[PDB]
Amino acid sequence: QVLEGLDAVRKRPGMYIGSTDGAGLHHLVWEIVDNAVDEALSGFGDRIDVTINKDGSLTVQDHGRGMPTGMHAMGIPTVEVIFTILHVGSSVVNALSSWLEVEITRDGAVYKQRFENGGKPVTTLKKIGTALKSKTGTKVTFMPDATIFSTTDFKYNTISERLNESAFLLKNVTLSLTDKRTDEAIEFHYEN
Ligand SMILES: Cc1cc(-c2cc(NC(=O)c3ccc(C(=O)O)cc3C)[nH]n2)cc(C(F)(F)F)c1
Repeated sequence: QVLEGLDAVRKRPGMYIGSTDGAGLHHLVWEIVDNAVDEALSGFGDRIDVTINKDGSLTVQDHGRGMPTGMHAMGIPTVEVIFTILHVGSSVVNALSSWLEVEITRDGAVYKQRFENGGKPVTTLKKIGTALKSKTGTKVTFMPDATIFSTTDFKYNTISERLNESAFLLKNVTLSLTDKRTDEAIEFHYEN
């Protein structure tokens, strides 16, 4: 199992997301969302909010345990290792983004790390605020790299159908989609 840097993704994006068109662009969304969905499936968090921001970036927020805020080796945060070393989905999104921010809430603290220009960290994982102890979760916002994708326009209907399906499969978890470009919004939630 050979590890690689993010440059490897940027030179062969098709090998990781299939293509650099609309399909590839939306694969980025699926990778980020599936991380939140996997957490909910494990029983952590009961809503997942997706937002297409007006500047074209996309946000996904869950309310699960929150990614580990501890240190890996050499003072490098565990979360930074996940976002910068290719083994998988998260580092691929980071590599193919002109910028990305991850915000973790847990243990009464809020932490943030920002990456730019293909996943280069411009900050470390720093505490930016506090919260109630009961508050937990992970939020990731990324801007897809326009120098790589032939289109960086997220399609509301495409994402809506995917989130609907993920909601039907998950059960008892609310998934929302909000389009700040057009004010459109919808929510999905299935019982059992
Ligand atoms: C939207 C989003 C959510 C998440 C994420 C990850 C978590 N949780 C874990 O990574 C997790 C939490 C706790 C424990 C533990 O053993 O206590 C383990 C893991 C893997 N929740 N949400 C991760 C990402 C990711 F992968 F960074 F892109 C994106």
